[PDB]
Amino acid sequence: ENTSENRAQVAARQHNRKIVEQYMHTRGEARLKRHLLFTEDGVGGLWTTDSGQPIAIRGREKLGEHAVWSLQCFPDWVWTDIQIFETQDPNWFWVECRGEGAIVFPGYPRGQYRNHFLHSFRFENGLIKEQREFMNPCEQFRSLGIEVPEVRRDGLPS
Amino acid sequence: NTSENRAQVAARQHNRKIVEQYMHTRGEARLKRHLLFTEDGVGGLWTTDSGQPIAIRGREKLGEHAVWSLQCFPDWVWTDIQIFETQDPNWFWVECRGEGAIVFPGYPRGQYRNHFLHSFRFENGLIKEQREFMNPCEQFRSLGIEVPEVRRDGLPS
Repeated sequence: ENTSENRAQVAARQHNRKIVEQYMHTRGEARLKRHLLFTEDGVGGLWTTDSGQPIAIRGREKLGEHAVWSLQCFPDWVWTDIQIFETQDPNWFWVECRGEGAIVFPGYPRGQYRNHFLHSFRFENGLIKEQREFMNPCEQFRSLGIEVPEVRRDGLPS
Repeated sequence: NTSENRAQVAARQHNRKIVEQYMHTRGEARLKRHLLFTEDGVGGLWTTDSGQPIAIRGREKLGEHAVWSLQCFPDWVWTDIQIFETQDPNWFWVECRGEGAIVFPGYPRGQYRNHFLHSFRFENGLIKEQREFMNPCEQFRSLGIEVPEVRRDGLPS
């Protein structure tokens, strides 16, 4: 149906998609202003940690501060193989991608970090209300030199 | 309102009920979930401690792995299930929780819970590729395996 309501959905989804595109392509010193893509009360961060709790960063200004820390610890980070998934909610997207770059955490030797990521992006009046990142924390351990725990899986078919 | 788009919309709806069936499969019904796949279908775990997938290739082999899964995870349930349709009528994502007893050889019995993202891609209305993404640290915990802590020194507050 070509109705004004349907057209409103399409328009919302198209604008929001451009914002997801911009986020995923933000690199270098532009990472210091990525927080401007969020609502004032917007939340961002890592949902897959070794603690099992999320590292959630609440609010535009707090997001800006993390950006400084991010840029120092992942100095040359790039996202690649970016695939964007629109959903039946014009305000909710998923992204599947890669990421790679040097990792520089105090306490560990400088390393090369690669991982596989899923990102969730929820929108409200055209800005990001909630971003969440899902990766394999084991691949981060490897990059930092931290021995990875191994699970034996006996009897698993082959 | 073309017949192509009517095709897509049908395909998408058909596929969605297969995703729903998969997510609601519990108990002894787990022994026939492999029936929802193409004969060449792949399923498995994409977030492992090795950094490579434990993929199970083929409808036959999937059926055989269900016997092992039913022994390892005897009372497993998915909950808080949110299905996401996409622009591709043959690609769905699901966010959910999962929990149950975990009963692996050589580890003490535990209670395992995790947050999951699932990817389902379809072909001729069956599942051609299923992939599961979770946090392996929570499986370590359930098995009594020590999980190391990453220190994040300058991380602000």
